[PDB]
Amino acid sequence: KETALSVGAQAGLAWRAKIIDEQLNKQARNLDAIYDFNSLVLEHNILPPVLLEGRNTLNLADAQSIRISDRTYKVAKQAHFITTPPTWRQYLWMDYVKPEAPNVTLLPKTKAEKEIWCIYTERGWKNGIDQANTILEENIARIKEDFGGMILYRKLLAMNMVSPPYVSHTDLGVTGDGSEIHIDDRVLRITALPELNVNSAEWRAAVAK
Amino acid sequence: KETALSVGAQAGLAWRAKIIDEQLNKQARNLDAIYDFNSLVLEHNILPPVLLEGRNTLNLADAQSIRISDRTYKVAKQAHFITTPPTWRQYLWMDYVKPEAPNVTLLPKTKAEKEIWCIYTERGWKNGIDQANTILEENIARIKEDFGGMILYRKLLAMNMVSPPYVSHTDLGVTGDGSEIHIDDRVLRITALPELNVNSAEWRAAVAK
Amino acid sequence: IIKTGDIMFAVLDTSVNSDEPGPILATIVTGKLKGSKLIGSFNLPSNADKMVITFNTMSIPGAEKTISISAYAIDPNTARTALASRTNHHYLMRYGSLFASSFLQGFGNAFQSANTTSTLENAVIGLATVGKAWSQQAQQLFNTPTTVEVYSGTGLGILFTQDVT
Amino acid sequence: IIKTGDIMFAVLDTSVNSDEPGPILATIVTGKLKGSKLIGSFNLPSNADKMVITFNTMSIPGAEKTISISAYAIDPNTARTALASRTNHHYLMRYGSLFASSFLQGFGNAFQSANTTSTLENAVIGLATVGKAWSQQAQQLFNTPTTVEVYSGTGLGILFTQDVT
Amino acid sequence: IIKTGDIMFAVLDTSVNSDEPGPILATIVTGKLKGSKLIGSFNLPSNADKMVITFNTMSIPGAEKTISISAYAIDPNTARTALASRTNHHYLMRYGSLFASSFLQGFGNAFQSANTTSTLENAVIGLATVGKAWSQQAQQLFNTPTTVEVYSGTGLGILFTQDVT
Amino acid sequence: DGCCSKMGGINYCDSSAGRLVCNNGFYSTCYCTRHAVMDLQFLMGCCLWHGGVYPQLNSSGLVVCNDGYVSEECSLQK
Amino acid sequence: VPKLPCRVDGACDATIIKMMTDLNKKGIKVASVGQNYLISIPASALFADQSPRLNWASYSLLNEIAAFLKQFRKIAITVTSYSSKYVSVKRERALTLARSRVVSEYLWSQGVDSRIIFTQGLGSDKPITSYTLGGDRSPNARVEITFRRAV
Repeated sequence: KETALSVGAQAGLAWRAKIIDEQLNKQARNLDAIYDFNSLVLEHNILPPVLLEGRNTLNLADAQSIRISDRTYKVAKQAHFITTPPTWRQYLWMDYVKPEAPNVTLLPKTKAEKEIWCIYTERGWKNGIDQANTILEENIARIKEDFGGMILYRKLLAMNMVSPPYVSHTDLGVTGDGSEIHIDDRVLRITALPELNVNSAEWRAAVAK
Repeated sequence: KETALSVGAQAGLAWRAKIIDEQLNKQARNLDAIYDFNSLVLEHNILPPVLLEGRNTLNLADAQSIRISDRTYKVAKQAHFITTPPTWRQYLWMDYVKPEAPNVTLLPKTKAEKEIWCIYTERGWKNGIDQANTILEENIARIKEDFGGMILYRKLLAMNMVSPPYVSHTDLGVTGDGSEIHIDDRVLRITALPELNVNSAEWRAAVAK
Repeated sequence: IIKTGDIMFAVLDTSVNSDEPGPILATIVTGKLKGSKLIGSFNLPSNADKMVITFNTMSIPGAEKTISISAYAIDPNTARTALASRTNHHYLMRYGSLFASSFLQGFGNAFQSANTTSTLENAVIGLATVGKAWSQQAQQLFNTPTTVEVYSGTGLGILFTQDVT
Repeated sequence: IIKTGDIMFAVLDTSVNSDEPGPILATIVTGKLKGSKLIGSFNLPSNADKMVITFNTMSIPGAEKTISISAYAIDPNTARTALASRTNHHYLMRYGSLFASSFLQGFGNAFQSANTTSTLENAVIGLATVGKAWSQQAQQLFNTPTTVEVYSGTGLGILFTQDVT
Repeated sequence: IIKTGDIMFAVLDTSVNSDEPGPILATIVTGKLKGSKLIGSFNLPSNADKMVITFNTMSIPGAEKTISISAYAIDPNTARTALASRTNHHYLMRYGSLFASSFLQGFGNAFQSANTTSTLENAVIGLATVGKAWSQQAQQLFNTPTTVEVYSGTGLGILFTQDVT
Repeated sequence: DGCCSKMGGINYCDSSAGRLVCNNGFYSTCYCTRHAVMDLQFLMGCCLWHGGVYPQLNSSGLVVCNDGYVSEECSLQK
Repeated sequence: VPKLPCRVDGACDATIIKMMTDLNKKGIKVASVGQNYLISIPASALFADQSPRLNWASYSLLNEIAAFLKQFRKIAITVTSYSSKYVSVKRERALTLARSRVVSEYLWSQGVDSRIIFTQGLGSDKPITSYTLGGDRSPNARVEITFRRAV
């Protein structure tokens, strides 16, 4: 019984994962079209940091303790260097290995056993499908929030409320010994990481039309 | 089963090796025509050293740490004397044996047994073939890199980027005791091992037409 | 960790008759432990109403380890302790041998006795004289039991007895 | 390192009867072990329904070391322990000797008995007197079992029992 | 340095019957050990299905050293342990002696018994009275086994038992 | 199974492109060597775009990629 | 083999030769020299009298053309339009440009497995035959599709 449940769940999860992966490959170009990254990438191959916010904050610490705030802002991950821009491949893809080891303890023998085996296979199919949907939803939420954090950082920096990253470069001429030579040494490093500022004076707002 | 696979692999490797060596012997003269170390051997029977050049170098240590350079040059093997110049023999030719001792008391008796024996022999055959191909590819890569290093050393010596090996000889007249006598002793010494220069000002460029 | 008194499954791939003890190997097919091997031995019961296997030397793959959990077997899809084999291997052979020896004895002696009230005498000769030695030999060798033989392509279920780590 | 209770192939090249135990050698021909030899002896069960080899003295080439992993033999691709040889060696000879001796005794005595109701007398003589000594000698020697004899041109399958290093 | 249980060839030059144990010698002609000889003895089996030679005391020239590696012999080019000789030496003699003594007993006694229903009487005399002593002596000596004997002009194969240097 | 069908037949396999060449001067659609421009869009296995499959055989049925990210989908459940 | 496709998808040299022969029978000029491939079609078979419009039957022929083109692997496809001298230079050039744009757009709507498509027309500036008595029926007016084999 429960063995049939488990094998049906396995088969359903694998099948649903395969179907969703193939449909995702079917709809490919618009995906990266939306989730471009190089455009957001800065001018020194620097991944901009991730910023999160919250509105109408309220914390009741305990009886006789209440604290409120208009909004709050937090930095998830500090910016860092990057060689190649990321992509949705490592965010939305789910694995798939076809299970091909059918072996169950209590093989159905009576008619009741056979029908309960069938219905358990069915419900396992359903459970696997919904669980796969849950996994997809979690992944898409994660990548969406990361993208939104990147966009938020860029536009807040445009709003001039955060420190832009500071990059230093140093140059050295030919380097090496009489057996090893480098033409032009060039050291690129980051000195001042982006961060928030609290001086209210430097706050410039915007007005649309 | 696995015995048939392994013996088929061995037989295929041996056969492919014999075929390729036979073809290499069949087309021979052009090889030594292309590869003439003797034409490159310097005036004092010194094998010129080998150089390696890399372009557009960049490596990252971590965030805020990347080192970049235009070109780099590395000395592979220091120059040394040699009686006779090398050939393509020590690079391209590969060993040949013929394994003709199948310890097979497990003759395939059933028809399906014979069929599976045959198919495993076939896959072993092709496995040996591709193994031999890979071996040849590695060997030809090795000889190519050696030849290119020597040519690049000649180029740089022309360009005045390296140092020609400074040599000297010391002569002694009649030598020996009253029982053993040598006529004209001569000892050969090298002082300046060929090494790269660092004073870039001395570099003289070249423009073709 | 194995709970005390649960059920695992393995496949028997080698066959042997219940005549001489030896090492017998099976392989766990699924569950937490995959591809594990298990060598042990059998026992010979008083009667051939069943046959069971003692499996103690169980080796798990992955690492250089060999635990010694001891457990027995149950009949797959039967939930019983019997063995699938034949049990009438040498019943009728010894039965007929003994009966024929006795019949020889009787034929010779009775047809010698009934003479008062040459080929027939020769039949009496052969039967009456060769029946007795065959009868005693058959009574001597009648005690050999019928053996059983496990199969090399039948799975089995194994219930655990103790825990491991 | 060898798995606890796995399968290996081996080649048996020398033949011998199951009459006098002694040194017997086989050769492992596949697997990680290459060219290794294995010496041991055999055992004689009560019944000739099977035959197995005890093999412990393992000598592996390359280095001069002598491990003592103990294992037995099974028929390759058969997954059974039986030995391909003869098992009906010594039934008919003793059966016929005993039965002929008995028939002789019976013929002599019965044809002597039928006198009341020269060549016939001489037949009585020979049968009645040469039957008895042959009968007692046959009863003496009737106890030799049927032997088995392995051959010099069949391989073997070896399942391991203990680990090595 | 010699492998554990490897193969070697030797030349046998002397023979003996399986009747009296005594010193025997053979010559190893090939292998690393050249010009070496090997002395030992033999064994007497209960069954005449084989015959083997015990060879331990190894005399190797080069140095006056005497290693005692123990080894036996096998049938050349046969890979079997049996001896190439005869085994039917003394079956027929004892069979005939016993049966003739019995026939004498029977002839005398039966031809005396059938007297009611002088040369024939003399025949009865001789057979009846000389059969018994002959029969008892023949039964006394009937336990003689049939011997085996090697030949002094056949090579032999030797399998190693322990390593030497 | 014929590749150079409706032609004079194949000629040979060129490894520079991993491609077959028929009797007529045409590059056959069939490939011969793995070292050729293929068309891969779907892949099997698990721990894709991660540290791969961790080598150790764990007692638990859960498998975690070498980057620390776990793959419950590759794992089994209860 | 069950993992790596042995040949490219939907490949059949028999079909390739068959439909090439069919196009030659129908009269479409097919040239395959080296790795450069050209297909030329008279303008009368597709467009009306100096008219950048498509009769319904022409869509079937374009379907066949696209089906043939599906087989290969390509990168760039060039389409050129040539016409006859009718009134001016600009009029002919514009007509050729419009026809090329239309055919290119429909081809792209079809699953043309390429990367870049260039389209242009040159009116009657590149004649192919001195004889020019006919109007649009003359072979000088034409459309050409050219490309190179992509390995």
